[PDB]
Amino acid sequence: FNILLATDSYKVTHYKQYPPNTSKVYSYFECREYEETVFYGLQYILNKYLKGKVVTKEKIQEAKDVYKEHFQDDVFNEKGWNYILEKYDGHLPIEIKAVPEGFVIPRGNVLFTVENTDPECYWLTNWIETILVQSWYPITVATNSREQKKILAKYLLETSGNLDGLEYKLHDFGYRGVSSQETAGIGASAHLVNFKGTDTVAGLALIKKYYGTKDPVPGYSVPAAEHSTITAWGKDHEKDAFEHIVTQFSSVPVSVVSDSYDIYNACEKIWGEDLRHLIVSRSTQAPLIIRPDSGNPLDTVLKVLEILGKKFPVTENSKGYKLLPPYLRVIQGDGVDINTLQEIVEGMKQKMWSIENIAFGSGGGLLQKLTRDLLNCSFKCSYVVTNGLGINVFKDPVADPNKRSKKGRLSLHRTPAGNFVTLEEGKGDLEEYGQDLLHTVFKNGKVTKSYSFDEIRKNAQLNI
Amino acid sequence: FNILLATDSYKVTHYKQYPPNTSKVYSYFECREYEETVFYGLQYILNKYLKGKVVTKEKIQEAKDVYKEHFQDDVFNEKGWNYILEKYDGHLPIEIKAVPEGFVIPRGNVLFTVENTDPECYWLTNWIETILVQSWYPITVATNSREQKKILAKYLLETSGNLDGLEYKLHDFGYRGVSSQETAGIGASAHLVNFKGTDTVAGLALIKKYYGTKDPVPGYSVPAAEHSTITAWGKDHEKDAFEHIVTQFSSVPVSVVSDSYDIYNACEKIWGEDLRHLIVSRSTQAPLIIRPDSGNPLDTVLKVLEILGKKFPVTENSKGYKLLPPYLRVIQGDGVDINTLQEIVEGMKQKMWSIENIAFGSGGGLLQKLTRDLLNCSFKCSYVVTNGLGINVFKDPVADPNKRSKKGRLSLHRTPAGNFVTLEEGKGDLEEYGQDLLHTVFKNGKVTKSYSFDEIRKNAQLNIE
Ligand SMILES: CC(C)C(=O)N1CCC(c2ccc(NC(=O)n3cc4ccncc4c3)cc2)CC1
Ligand SMILES: CC(C)C(=O)N1CCC(c2ccc(NC(=O)n3cc4ccncc4c3)cc2)CC1
Repeated sequence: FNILLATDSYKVTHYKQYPPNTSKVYSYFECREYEETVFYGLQYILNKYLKGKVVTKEKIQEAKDVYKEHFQDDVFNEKGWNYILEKYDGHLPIEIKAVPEGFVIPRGNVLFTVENTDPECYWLTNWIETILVQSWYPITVATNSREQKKILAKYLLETSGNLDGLEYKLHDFGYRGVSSQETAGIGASAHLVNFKGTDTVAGLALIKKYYGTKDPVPGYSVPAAEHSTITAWGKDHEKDAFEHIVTQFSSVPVSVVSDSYDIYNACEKIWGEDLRHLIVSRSTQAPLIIRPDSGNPLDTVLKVLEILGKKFPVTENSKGYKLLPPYLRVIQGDGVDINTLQEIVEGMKQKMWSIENIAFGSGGGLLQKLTRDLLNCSFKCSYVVTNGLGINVFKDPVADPNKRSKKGRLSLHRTPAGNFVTLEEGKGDLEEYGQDLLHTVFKNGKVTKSYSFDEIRKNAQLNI
Repeated sequence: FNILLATDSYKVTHYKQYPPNTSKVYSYFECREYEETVFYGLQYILNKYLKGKVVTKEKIQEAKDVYKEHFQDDVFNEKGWNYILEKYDGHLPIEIKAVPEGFVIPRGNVLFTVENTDPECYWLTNWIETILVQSWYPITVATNSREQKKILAKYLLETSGNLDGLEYKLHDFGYRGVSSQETAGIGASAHLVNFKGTDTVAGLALIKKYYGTKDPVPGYSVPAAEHSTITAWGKDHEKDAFEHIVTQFSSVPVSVVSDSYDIYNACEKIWGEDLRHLIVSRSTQAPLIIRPDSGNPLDTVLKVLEILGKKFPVTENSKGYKLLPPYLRVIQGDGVDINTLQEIVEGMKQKMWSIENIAFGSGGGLLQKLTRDLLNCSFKCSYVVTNGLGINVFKDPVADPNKRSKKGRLSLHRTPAGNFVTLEEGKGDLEEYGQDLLHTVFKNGKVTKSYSFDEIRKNAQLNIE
């Protein structure tokens, strides 16, 4: 990895565009204007890409040769990069202050600030915008996953007496549906801020390396079938496949995809009749989890529950909701996103089925179908010092007041009512709102403050 | 990187689930029935993750330790992985056949197939499904980028009579808007299959390392401002900022973001009056490229062109469309996706503005706002050998006929009319169609066939002339 080649091309030309004699460029990140966001992922970026010796003579030469061909011109700041290499042993003279990871903050607040610590490196602040703005992704995955946790908690509380098993109710199925191996690890780790169930193995190693947990692993899974393991037996042998799989995993929970040919026949005739003796004999710690994977998600879930309810002994909870026996559960892992999850739990509640009967698997909906526009994650310059005079800088486009940015030196505070406020124009210097909530997390090539994954999870907890 | 830890967790348990006495598991990838897709990205995956010694005693031990805690159980095929390590020096006994990269294939056709070459490794075919299915991303980016090139080509030909500059008309602005550094490189490389303009520097190194070009670089850019380089001068000094920047880059094209405070004032009064003398003196090879970045994308483009048309000399080309002077152009780099791109070029055509006046910059629309669902990229088992007997396997869910998968051994052929057909149930073995278009690209840990990036670009070319 070469940080000199890890920016938007036009940033290579910016050192020539700032006002002459600029000694300081100060910038910030916010989720402009999903009312609250989970701040997560900056520590990964700081450790993997920004800390230590990130500049070498070879990296400078490599960048110089690439940019000369890419621009068909010599515009690369070889002198500027050589200065960092010689003066600081290739360590970045930058200071980053950030809100603690896992913190849940309302939209429109400063989340982190960046500034150069050497006047010669005024151009460095925004060079690293590209790599830091990629924080949008773990922030957005963690926020969207926590918003789904709120729906699940609300319905699980209403339909049962409690929140038992909430941490396992939304399982990450997103490994194949993301854009890369690196994205799979980042996104799966962001989902693990809120839940404990994942099939995206890449998330485990990232948490272990960059954050750390008291427990050996941050996420868990159970044995499960896929269409190839059912269909490989042949169309007329679906029962044989099911019998083999549940006998192989007789003492652990086992998820079995049941829609290869006819989900309704599989539930009523195969599970409900032919193999019923192998299911009713299972332990409460080893249920069969039936997996539909096609059709209208709500209609399919309700019909599967009706079928199972007529074949297996159903009880009524203390809240008056129907409950399958403890050796039998369902997982809906097709077409699940925050909208369909809400439609399904509401549809189940209206048909008097407890949410303890169901779990959800989400792939693309959880990890891929997200963009930087969802939370309006943005990085902007708010303060510069030119000719030794500090000026409050901002954009304010005529046609879009939503794109207006903050002015001057920023700080995050607690209001008298305990809410959050971002003070602009260095107003935090007046001791009216107490102490700034942002902490220095990076300074001059070193990570100065870090958080464990257990601390992040505690910070990200729901009030409920 | 550890391939034993690079699969969906449940795949760790599948070796115990397949029918006993299974010696072959054969699977395929298709973009299930954007009528045609660009096949691109498999070569990256083969080289980075699948080739050579991918199994070591240390990787087996690390996997075993993680899975014991992840499952709270000892389900992990240690014998199976040790076998590959001992018999094959950790090289995968898999054969992958694929259509050549850059090939444009209608939907619902086999694009690649995977099978184990050793009977003991029947479980390995689908172990690597997760890693191979990630090819959905470069295929989708390249396809969606090509569909935008079709729109631009149609409108550029209609309003100007030629395709000059088409390859620089859609610039990649997506580096910050993607989910990771790895995604940035893959996605940027996929867009470069169709165009030559990028700011996502990451794509250059990926192409150089995994594909290669005769030219020193596959993508190009020009100097451009950002809001920080304009706003840093202060609100009352936007004209000074503009003046400094166009003077610094007087001999090359320069893009200047002009909406920091009031895009319309910047166009009419700053560029159009105060600094007009610095614009009209510029070379045809060094235009000023005005960049709006807010407001309704179509209304803004149209209003910017109407302002510039009243401040600068406008000509009428041979097609009857208005053309700004050659030293002045516009780039719309906000809210651009395939739908808004079509809306802007149609809107411009209705107002009699040539498409030679505009370029587009696309970020999230080009590289992030895409999912595996767009082309229904899917990997499924179609053939198995159990007790020495080959059986055609498939799924066919009652509630969704669109999720039905293909049966048996597959092959891809040219039809007599020059279209494509996927033959199922090993029917390709009859010599009724020409040669199978799928070629072996990987076998037993070796990449057996590679394509250069120049070959991929040629294969992905549009028909237009
Ligand atoms: C009370 C209990 C039964 C409960 O609610 N639990 C919550 C749910 C939990 C669970 C259920 C299923 C799966 N895996 C699958 O169904 N797979 C993994 C996949 C990955 C990718 N594509 C498809 C997949 C199918 C894992 C954990 C068991 C405990
Ligand atoms: C006829 C000529 C003028 C033409 O059509 N060309 C096609 C367009 C080409 C070009 C125009 C602009 C930019 N870059 C920018 O505007 N930047 C890069 C960014 C990256 C991320 N975010 C915001 C950005 C703003 C690069 C190349 C010049 C030649």
